[PDB]
Amino acid sequence: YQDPERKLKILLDYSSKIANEKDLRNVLLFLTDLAKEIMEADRASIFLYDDQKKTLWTIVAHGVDRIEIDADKGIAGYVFRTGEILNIPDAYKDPRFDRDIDKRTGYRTRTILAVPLFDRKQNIIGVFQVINKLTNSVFTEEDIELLRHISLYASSTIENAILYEKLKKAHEDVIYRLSHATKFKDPETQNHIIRVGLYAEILAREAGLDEEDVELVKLAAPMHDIGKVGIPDRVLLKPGKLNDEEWEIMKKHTIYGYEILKGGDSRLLQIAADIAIEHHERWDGTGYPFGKKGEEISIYGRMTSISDVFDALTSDRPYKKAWDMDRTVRFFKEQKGKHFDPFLTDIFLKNIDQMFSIKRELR
Amino acid sequence: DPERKLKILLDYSSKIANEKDLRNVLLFLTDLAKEIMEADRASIFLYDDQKKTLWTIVAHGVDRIEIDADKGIAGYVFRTGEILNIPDAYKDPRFDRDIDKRTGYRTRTILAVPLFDRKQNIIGVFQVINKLTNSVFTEEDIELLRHISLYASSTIENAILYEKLKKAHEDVIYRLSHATKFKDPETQNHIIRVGLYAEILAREAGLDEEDVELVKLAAPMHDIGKVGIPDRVLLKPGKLNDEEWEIMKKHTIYGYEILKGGDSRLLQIAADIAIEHHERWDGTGYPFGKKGEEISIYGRMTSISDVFDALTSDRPYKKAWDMDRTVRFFKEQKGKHFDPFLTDIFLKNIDQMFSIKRELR
Ligand SMILES: [Fe+3]
Ligand SMILES: [Fe+3]
Ligand SMILES: [Fe+3]
Ligand SMILES: [Fe+3]
Ligand SMILES: [Fe+3]
Ligand SMILES: [Fe+3]
Repeated sequence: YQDPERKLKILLDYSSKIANEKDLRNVLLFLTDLAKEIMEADRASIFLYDDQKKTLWTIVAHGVDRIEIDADKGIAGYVFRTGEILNIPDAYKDPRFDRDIDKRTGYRTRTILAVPLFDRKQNIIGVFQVINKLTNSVFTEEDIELLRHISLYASSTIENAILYEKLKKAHEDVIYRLSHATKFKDPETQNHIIRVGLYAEILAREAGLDEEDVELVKLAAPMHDIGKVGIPDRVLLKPGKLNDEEWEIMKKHTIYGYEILKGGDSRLLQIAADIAIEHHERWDGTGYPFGKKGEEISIYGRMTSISDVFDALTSDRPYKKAWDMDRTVRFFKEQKGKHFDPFLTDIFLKNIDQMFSIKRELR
Repeated sequence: DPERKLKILLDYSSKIANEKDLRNVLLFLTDLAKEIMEADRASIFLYDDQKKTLWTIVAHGVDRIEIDADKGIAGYVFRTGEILNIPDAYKDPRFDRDIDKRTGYRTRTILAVPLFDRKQNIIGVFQVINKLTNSVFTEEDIELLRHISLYASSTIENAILYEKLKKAHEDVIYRLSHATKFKDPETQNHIIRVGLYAEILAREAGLDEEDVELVKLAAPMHDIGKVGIPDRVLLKPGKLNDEEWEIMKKHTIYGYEILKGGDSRLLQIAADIAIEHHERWDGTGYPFGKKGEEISIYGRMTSISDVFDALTSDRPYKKAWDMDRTVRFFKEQKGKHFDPFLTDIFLKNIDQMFSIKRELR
């Protein structure tokens, strides 16, 4: 006997999967699978409009490229332009249908149902199409209604995924740019600030941290030197090496960074503040500003020390050429359990190729 | 016709996917569940690590209601992770009939299931009440509610993630904007309030809600370029001479240089505000003497909000101006310092500005 709630439970499962999925590619796949099962259709496609190239596009299969579609032509094109629904009982009798794809593969397209996708402001942003009704000779008025509800859900999900990626990007950008507010008085580069978080992301990941903490270290580590904004110019701009009085002030960039960052409530800022105050501490207990030792330094500060020293060593600094991989490796092995956490150093060494790769393509 | 509940689900999940507010997500989910389970009432209880209680919200948008995490039906399900299916609440010893008493309600059937996060921990309880057959929730109803519960878990975890990100993003922008705090007196609350005034101004001038959210977050960064000003200028313990003042004026250009290496709309706007905020509608400002609409609307809105905040704060010998005095100054400056059209909008809403100033001292 059949389950009367079968499709309902199937739809709820798809909706759970989709709500969890941040990648637009897979959202599109899951929406397509959903349509096929709910519409009882053999094939389904989503076409979205590209502002720049002036084309609709679709992904044909799992993992394959964007196929551009002519928005001025065909069935999807009609629906995209007019906002009207096309329900084709026989594709081979509609001059808007192209048989070439059909001609090559042994596939026979019979029925086509295409509806527009609308954004929140009722603009047409694409088309949702289904092909070859399996359990009836034609798509019905009821099928049209159902596909329109699916379209609304698809629209919302697609926009949400895009809005979220826009936010994610803006958040990174802001952290990167503001972290480099020191650019006028300190020579550390914008790419340095980015790369340090990227190396620390690998370390946290390979060290087995939760995906949330991996993401936080990537964004928190770049802020470690923000405290330099409060250092006097006579110290920060001194064209050589510091006296005791001056060095003592320079060290306070850690304390200052902490003061700038600690007033947050977010985990991001609590971790960033700790990194700011910890990143010159040594596994030894011989670092600054407090001589914290071993596990007294949060794992985030320990990961940032390794990443930051790595990136400095692999850049040219006046009087000293950037070190190559081999020397950097020997250095880290020698400083294991001294400057750096011995467990994290091993992880870092084991992933040293990914480190140099980031360094090479982000100059 | 069995497609009825599918169209209902699809309507609710569309609204859920748009919703940025946890409270509203929860209301949608409970309305979804009432319709799909054909039950009269539903509730979602979530756990607060801090207070060690469950909580729930009721409709109309009232306060969070604290619920005892140990005793009760919800309490039982949260602690044990077991499903609870009650045919008659008034015969169950764990039922608290006081909710019925105050509301005029008579609870009959209760079905309550756990909500789990991805990590697999129990984070709450989904409860459905008064199946509309006036009879028991069935094994098939339990099974349906297990699927609804997984969908609720996912959308709730997603909405919480989204709120964490938004809050972290604001925190970052606010804290780093105040990185000037060792060397400049502009306060943390000032930096926040200026975006909040510009947010009301943008809304009331009819910008898209996305742009309104952008101005709230972009305006706060407009003085970041002060970090590039030499100490012999910024910390000079005497009035600046003309040459030093020309250097000080470059904090606009410096802010632009810090911010402009973006691709995001937020940074593109923030960079414009950094470079424009001392420009004057009549073209007599700095650094470039831009005039009227040559100044982006975002820069024009920030100049109004930043001056407002400064007129309404006390300094030694210089008492904050009151509403009447501030209004008069803005009318005088219409078409001079400020965009006449925006000033009108700002003046129509000045009570909202004073309320912000009073709420965040
Ligand atoms: Fe450094
Ligand atoms: Fe440092
Ligand atoms: Fe560094
Ligand atoms: Fe200022
Ligand atoms: Fe300024
Ligand atoms: Fe200001």
